[PDB]
Amino acid sequence: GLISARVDSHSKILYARDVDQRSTTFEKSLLMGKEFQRRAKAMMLRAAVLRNQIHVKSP
Amino acid sequence: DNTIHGRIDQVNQLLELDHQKRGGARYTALDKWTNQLNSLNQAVVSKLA
Amino acid sequence: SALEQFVNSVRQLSAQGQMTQLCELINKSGELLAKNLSHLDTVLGALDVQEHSLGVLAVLFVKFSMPSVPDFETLFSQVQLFISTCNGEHIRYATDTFAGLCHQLTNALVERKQPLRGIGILKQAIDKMQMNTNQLTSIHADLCQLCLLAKCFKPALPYLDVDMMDICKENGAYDAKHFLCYYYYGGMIYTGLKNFERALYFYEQAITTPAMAVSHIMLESYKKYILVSLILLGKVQQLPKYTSQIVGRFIKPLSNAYHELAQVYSTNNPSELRNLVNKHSETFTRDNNMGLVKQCLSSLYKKNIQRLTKTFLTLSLQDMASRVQLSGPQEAEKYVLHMIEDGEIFASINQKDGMVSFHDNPEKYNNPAMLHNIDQEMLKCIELDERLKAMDQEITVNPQFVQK
Amino acid sequence: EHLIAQHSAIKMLHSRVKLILEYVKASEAGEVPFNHEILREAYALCHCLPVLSTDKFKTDFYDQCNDVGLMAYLGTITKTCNTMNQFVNKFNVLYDRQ
Amino acid sequence: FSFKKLLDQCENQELEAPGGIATPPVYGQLLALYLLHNDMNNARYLWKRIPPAIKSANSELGGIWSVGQRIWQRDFPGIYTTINAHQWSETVQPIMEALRDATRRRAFALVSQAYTSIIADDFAAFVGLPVEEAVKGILEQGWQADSTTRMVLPRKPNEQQLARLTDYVAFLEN
Amino acid sequence: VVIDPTRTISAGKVNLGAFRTYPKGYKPPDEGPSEYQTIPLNKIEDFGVHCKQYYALEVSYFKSSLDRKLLELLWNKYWVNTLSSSSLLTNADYTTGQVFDLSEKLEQSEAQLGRGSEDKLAKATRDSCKTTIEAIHGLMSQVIKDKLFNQINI
Repeated sequence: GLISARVDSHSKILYARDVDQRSTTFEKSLLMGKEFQRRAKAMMLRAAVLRNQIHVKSP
Repeated sequence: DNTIHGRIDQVNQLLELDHQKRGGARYTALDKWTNQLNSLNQAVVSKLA
Repeated sequence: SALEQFVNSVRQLSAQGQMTQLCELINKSGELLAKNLSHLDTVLGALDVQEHSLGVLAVLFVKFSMPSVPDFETLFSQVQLFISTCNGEHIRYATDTFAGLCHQLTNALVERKQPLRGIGILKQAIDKMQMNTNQLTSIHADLCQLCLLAKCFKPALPYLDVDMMDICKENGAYDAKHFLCYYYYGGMIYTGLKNFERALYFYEQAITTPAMAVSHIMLESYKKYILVSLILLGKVQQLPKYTSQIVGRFIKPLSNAYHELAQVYSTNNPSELRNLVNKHSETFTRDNNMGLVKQCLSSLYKKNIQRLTKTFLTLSLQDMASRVQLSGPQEAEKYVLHMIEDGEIFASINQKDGMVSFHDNPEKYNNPAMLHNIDQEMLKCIELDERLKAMDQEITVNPQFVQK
Repeated sequence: EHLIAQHSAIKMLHSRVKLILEYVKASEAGEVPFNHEILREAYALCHCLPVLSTDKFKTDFYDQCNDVGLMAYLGTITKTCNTMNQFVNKFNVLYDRQ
Repeated sequence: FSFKKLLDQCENQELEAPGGIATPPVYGQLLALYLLHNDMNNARYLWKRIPPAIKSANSELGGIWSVGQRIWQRDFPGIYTTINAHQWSETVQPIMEALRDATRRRAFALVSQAYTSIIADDFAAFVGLPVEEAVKGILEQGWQADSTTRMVLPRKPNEQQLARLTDYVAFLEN
Repeated sequence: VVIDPTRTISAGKVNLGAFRTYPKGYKPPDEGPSEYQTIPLNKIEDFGVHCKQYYALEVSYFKSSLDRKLLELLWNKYWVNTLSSSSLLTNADYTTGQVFDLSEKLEQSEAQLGRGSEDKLAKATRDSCKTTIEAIHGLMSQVIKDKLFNQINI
């Protein structure tokens, strides 16, 4: 839900958590780049197999 | 009531007012660009079949 | 002597061009009924190295039973010597008998139960058949099968770390069997070496092969893909959009126990997960993927401990080993220590108070190391785009791509 | 163009610093009357380098470098997506039977 | 340096082989080198493919796999009490000594990076040495310690820049 | 005359255009070079609709003899500002706006790809290339300044 906080069960205190935008955006952008590269490689292989006409026949 | 911009620290019995402003617009724009790039890349890849 | 005529014709055709006629003559077979092929084999290896003899060797091996007398060792040495010293792109003019001979050798080695002599053979039998290092050949499947039957997973890493981009037509043949076998055995090797990030990719590549019938390879590749996804991530990753419709009608109902396991691995309950695991123990051991489901069970506790960092800042060890059901402060402490050592979590342990503090503040992006990482990512993307454009221009200048 | 502008300015700086070094070397070897004010000012100028070698400055500089690097990464990804779309279009036109 | 080349040579010698089977000294050297480099999966698979005849003929492979199992369980006292149980003649002794030093260094780094208050007995068990000299020697390294509670407090420790930018600009503008 | 004081700072060259319109009802005969200009989404319809009713004259600049002498005398003291520019800080809101506009254009291009003027992906790519090239220029200027000044450790 809407609470953005972290509990401390030693002293029993709830601390508000402030998220820095810079690190979060850097992390998400790098993850998106990794996913994009993986998808591009996979579809390059898919294009190769489609061009070469590889498929599974009944026998 | 959004008349005082700050937050209370109960443990130390004080209140801290937000006076520092950072450039979050740049990071919001970068987030939007990243999301749009992700969607566009997925669509372009899915075009080939 | 017809054999003498054939050898003389090979000699004249060699070092003279006329490669189409040479291939036609070598394809003119069936007259090699005589079993004295050894002396005719050992007369022309010196001249024009070894662009020939592939024919005689395949004929020596095709016998399918008791091939080359108690001289099977001599036949094997002949094969390995030919593969090592043949050299040249000459043999590429007949690059289907080469793959056939390699298949026969691999089958013979598997039957003989010594799948380590050939690992060095179908490693030199690849660089002299493929045009470039980014081309998949039918010998990749044989090499993966050999180095998986023998537990030597390191030789295949150079041939698995490459991103295949062209597939050899092999002058006909090259059914989908070799493609599925390579992209499944590579995933199995990576799973054995605990590289799930690429085992998942290989299994997905095997799954998304265009098919219209159910194959035994794709079944026990979907089954392992589910488990590797459950280990690497917390959920079963969604299959690509261009996957064939066959998998959504037969493979999914055939693989049911794994889907129940995935469903149970969505409400975090290690007791229920273990109950399902040992209820379907017969199925999970008949499918032979036992020891991976145990990895899923062990990974559930680590996933729960990692989730504990999204809410808590400092947690008592005894209290923490009551939400993850670890049954012991010492067990929880050892779990946290292992997770910190492996780099999965960012936390510290305090033995005086018996409390684990979660930091989850690794780094700020202001380092030359991060600059170098981003530079490497950009270099990889630039190379990807350059290859895309290079293979696009070939289609552009294609005469068939001028009428439309 | 960008580099040409920067080049012109750096060229002016080089000229000036070289003339100052020559005067200083000529004064040291002995060719012109010994001037104390000019030599003291040259020492003060030489003591002003490096400029701002502090940790806060280094952190700010690396912040800027990494920000521009991420922007370049996103631009490269966009360009690669465009090239990919063109290749997919051409492949679909060529290898499809309609 | 001196071990990476030996590992590569042993790997190549095993791969070539006089028919798949390598000599037991090479098998032992390869297993201990895999243990030294913390390639636990490679060592686990190497032990699995060792022929049972070689296992029965040579008993030192049993002890080497005992060390490997102790490393696999991440049981430092087991590693230290199992390393000092057998020996050979110059074939595995230097590499086992290097393995002991590597285990000591790894234990030190792990204790430093994943602990803020550790009982002195547990720290001695992790490092390997008995309590007295370990508690004596932590202070000279800067680690706080205090008696009557034995709670050690570990402490946590180019002209081509223009070329890359020009390459990026030339690629983007094309 | 239309000026762009923000793009002038961003690109390092003045953005000045001199135009003259056509009489009512006159249809100019083709001859449209139409060099590419990046224009935001909220101002693209007007540019598209009103584009053939005016033409751009060829603009050149001139100066007098005293002006030339004074400028060549002034450069000897004005060369400092080129080496102490730091263009990456003065233009940040502009870059943020450009990124926002580019993201919107990318969304429109993806919508066109999903659906069934021409090839908006190419226009979005050109816009992204322009913005990124400007940013990299701003960074390499600072790299040059650092190499010149911060490394000459006495």
